[PDB]
Amino acid sequence: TDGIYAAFDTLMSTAGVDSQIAALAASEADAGTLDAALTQSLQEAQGRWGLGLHHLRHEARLTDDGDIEILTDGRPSARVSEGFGALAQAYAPMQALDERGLSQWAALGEGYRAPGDLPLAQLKVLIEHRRDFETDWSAGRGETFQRVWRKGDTLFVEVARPASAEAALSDAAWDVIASIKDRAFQRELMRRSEKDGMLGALLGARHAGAKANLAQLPEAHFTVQAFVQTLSGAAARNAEEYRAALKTAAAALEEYQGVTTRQLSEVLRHGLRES
Amino acid sequence: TDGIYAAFDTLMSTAGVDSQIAALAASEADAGTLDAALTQSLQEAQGRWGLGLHHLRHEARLTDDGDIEILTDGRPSARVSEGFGALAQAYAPMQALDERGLSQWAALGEGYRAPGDLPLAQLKVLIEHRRDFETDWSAGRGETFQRVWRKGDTLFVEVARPASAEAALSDAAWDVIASIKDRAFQRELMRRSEKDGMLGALLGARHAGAKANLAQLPEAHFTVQAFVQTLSGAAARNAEEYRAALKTAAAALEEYQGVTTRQLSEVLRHGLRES
Repeated sequence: TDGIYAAFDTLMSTAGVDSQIAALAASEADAGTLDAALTQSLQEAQGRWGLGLHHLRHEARLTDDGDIEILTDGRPSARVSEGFGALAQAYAPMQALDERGLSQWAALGEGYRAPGDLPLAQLKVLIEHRRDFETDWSAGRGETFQRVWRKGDTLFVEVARPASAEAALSDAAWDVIASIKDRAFQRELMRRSEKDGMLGALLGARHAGAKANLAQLPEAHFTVQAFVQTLSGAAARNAEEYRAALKTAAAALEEYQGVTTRQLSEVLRHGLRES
Repeated sequence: TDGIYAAFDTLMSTAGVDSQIAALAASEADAGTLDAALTQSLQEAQGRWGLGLHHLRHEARLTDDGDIEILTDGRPSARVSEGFGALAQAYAPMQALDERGLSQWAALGEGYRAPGDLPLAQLKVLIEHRRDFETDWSAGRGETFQRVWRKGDTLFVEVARPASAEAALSDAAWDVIASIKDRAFQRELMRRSEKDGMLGALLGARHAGAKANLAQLPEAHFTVQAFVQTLSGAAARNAEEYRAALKTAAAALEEYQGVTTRQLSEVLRHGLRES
């Protein structure tokens, strides 16, 4: 229960979010301020994780016993103390991914959902008109996927590059593995993988070296998959602003997948005896 | 029971003995020729494997049934078709290795044998005049050890740096695994290692892209631990030559460790795809 703010910060980090809940709390921020930050973080994380739940309202808040409560549409879904896997299980029945790992739910709920591979001439007509609208997924520049919707005064541009948690973890672990120099430690990891796989060898070495059960990785369940760029006012009705926003969104995505993966690699060294 | 020749040659490989027990029967030389070539190669390998059995006659000869027999001092030891491992199990009881992995057998035995800290001046006396002599091990540059003995018209200089075969396999396996950039292949190896371990996953993606194999890695049992340099005739009574033989030995230990580790590494990338 003393790890709950830090566990949360750490869950937000998998999405490139710097929530700073443990810090906020230790500075004696009031509860309203902590709850507003829990919620803004969770919402930002939801735009990156690619679970496909733009149609739900996401909230989080402190409880008296020191826990953090995660809500969807004002209903409790999980508490941070139940663990990161549990939070993933609570979201799973709300999700509907296709085989590309893209959410099949709409973002709007009420409105028109256009084909994602429309002519720009036609998408321009949708963007310049007042009504809310929404576009379905399609491929996009740089081996991405993209869609867009508008809710009132804001245009939401989503770019995704799906990846499973497990695959993104394997990559960070590989990078750690590939850089070990101590020959004795190398030989230890070879043996361990006999029974445990390469992952598993690395994870067992962190626990053994730290002489404790280290905090489970929220990266086993969550990872950066997408970025949502936002536009407002006149710009949210301008087709060239939209096109510029797609490149922005794609560039930010690449950046988040880059540092979050490097940050997982550095955390994975925690506890390693190396030498 | 056919290609027992290819194994031998492959086994000689691990000691950088580039025998040709395949191309010598390909050109159809006689039972005596081959035997000469078989036993020569074996002796040469014993120079480098570092099993510390200088005090035995080592021999290999064709058997009636088209096999290859390894004998030690007249008593058969094992047969090639019986497999790399079984050779090492036969040598095991013949050995006696100290706390550093240096042999505890004298090379001559019935030759008094001088301390490894002999002053050169004194060693020089032994060399130039007169008879058989042996030195116990003593440290040398580069974490090596060294000793020297003469028997009859031939003087032997051994530079040795012990290391487990399995240690040297691990080391080479690691360098390969650390050289892989492809993420798909990396995720492949990881997943593959969940049942098969890091070795195996590597070997396994080898029967895939190599179609076949490189014989139960003889490197799994034998590696370069040493190099013997030899002098004969006048030079074997010259101290200035001895000194140069020591340097040669020392440099060759390095050279043969490199040319064999490369090989093992290329074997280890024998069936994988980096493209």
